Amino acid sequence: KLINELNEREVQLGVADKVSWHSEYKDSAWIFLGGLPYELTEGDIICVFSQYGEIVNINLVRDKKTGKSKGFCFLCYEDQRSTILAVDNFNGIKIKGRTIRVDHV
Amino acid sequence: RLPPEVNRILYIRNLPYKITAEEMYDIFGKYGPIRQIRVGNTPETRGTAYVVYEDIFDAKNACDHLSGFNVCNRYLVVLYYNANRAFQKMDTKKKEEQLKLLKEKYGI
Amino acid sequence: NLQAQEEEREFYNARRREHRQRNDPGGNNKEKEVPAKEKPSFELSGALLEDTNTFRGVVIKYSEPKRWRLYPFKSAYLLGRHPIDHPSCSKQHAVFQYRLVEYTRADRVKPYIIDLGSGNGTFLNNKRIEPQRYYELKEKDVLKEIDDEDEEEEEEVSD
Amino acid sequence: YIADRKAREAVEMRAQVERKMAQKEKEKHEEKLREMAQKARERRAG
Amino acid sequence: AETPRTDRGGDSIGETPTPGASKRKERNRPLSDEELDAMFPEGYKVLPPPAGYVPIRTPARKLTATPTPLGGMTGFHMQTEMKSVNDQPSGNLPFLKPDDIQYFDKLLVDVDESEEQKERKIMKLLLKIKNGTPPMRKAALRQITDK
Repeated sequence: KLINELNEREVQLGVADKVSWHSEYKDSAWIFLGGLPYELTEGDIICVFSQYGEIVNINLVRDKKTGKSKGFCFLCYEDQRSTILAVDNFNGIKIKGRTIRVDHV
Repeated sequence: RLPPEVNRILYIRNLPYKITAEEMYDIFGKYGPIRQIRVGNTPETRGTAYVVYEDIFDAKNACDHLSGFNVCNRYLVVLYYNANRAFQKMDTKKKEEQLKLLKEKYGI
Repeated sequence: NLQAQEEEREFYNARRREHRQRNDPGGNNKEKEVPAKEKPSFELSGALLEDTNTFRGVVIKYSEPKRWRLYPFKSAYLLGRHPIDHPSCSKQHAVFQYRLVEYTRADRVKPYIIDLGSGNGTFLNNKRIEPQRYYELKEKDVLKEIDDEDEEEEEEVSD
Repeated sequence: YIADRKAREAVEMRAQVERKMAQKEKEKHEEKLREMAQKARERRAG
Repeated sequence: AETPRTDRGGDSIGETPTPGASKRKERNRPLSDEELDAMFPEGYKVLPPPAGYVPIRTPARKLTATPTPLGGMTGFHMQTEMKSVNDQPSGNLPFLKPDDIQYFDKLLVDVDESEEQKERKIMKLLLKIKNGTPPMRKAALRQITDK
């Protein structure tokens, strides 16, 4: 929720690109999707987030014993600009009634 | 794909004092089944009416096409009716019997 | 060495995906990209209601050959059992989703019938069609696979 | 003012005329179509 | 007060009933005539015109699908041609937004000079506070303070 208001202070003030805080990283593909719905699974979140790129490999944290999702996934794309696009875009999204959160790692 | 403020109830005005509920039901009956309709029979409220439908989107198509629609010489005022305001004239009660029923019949 | 790990994974659709993306229940047969209503396609044809192309429906109860009503088709309609399905049918053999009729655009505004894979099937001119492909309909064609309490016919508006 | 009153009246009359000539045509069209449909169902029976 | 709390208990219990039903299985939920009498204010009547037009309203659902799939259209004819309407007139009455009518409609009617109904009627000085010139807002504000 705080993200979208940082993008609004970044757009409103005329930040103009490379000083963007996605340049904070430059080293990292893997993204963090928290607040995810428990019914979701690999193939699903792959099908929704391959929109903005091609996701190479994602490890979604699912509790070892019960074997169900703890509610979040660390994902890895083939492209960084896909990550920048995904954090800056796909965030604040409704899924199954609950708004997911995304951010770098 | 709808604005939240609109509701199943529509306040309708610019009505004649002679107007018949036959014309009312006929005309308004295009968009959907009428939940019911009230009409002011009182000195100030004569000329006004409230329409309520089984569904909201009914009313949405209504105010869409019925916007400024005509009857006799008049262009009716069609607005989405508000909520709350004057309510508490009635009370919250009589929940016990029905809730006891749904707790009885289905047993849940 | 029967089951190494008890959980593993899926890589499969989720019920809330397909659910939320189609709801009246969740439905099947989301309209294709082409679908457009027939009247506006008669507007691009420059046709007032006199010379316009409107598909009217005709009913005959399969036991007795007329109108319980007459139905206009003028982008798609959901043929089902009755509430979800728009084109409700009293037929007790129709699955909760029986079939759909979508007008599509090819080369023109053309009517199409598509079976949803209803358990019994559906007969076209007393000749069934296999599931999961759009089948163009031509005027005077008939709909009811073998459970058939009714009949249907299509007419363009002319004369 | 006279020309306007009588003129409006005349055009009105011509209007009810055109309507009266129109409805008969509509019903003829619906009866024709119903005939085509009944013939189609008969061709469906045999 | 005991009635007030009695209401919250029933509110939560209905929440458990509905929530429960789905497991067992919003604002569009069907309504009752006491609930209907709950919303609208005083002085309105419920009408049947016919029993028949009411049966049209009942078939209307089925006919919202059925008669929308049927013959229909509208047209217009060329013919020569009363126009009533109301702003808020008296002397001045600064303007009403098109929505605010719902609130201030009682002021629009010009029936005047015959108790409490005249206090609500004169209380429309609110309207003078809401919309108008700054002086109207000032003087109105004082006048309602001393009343």
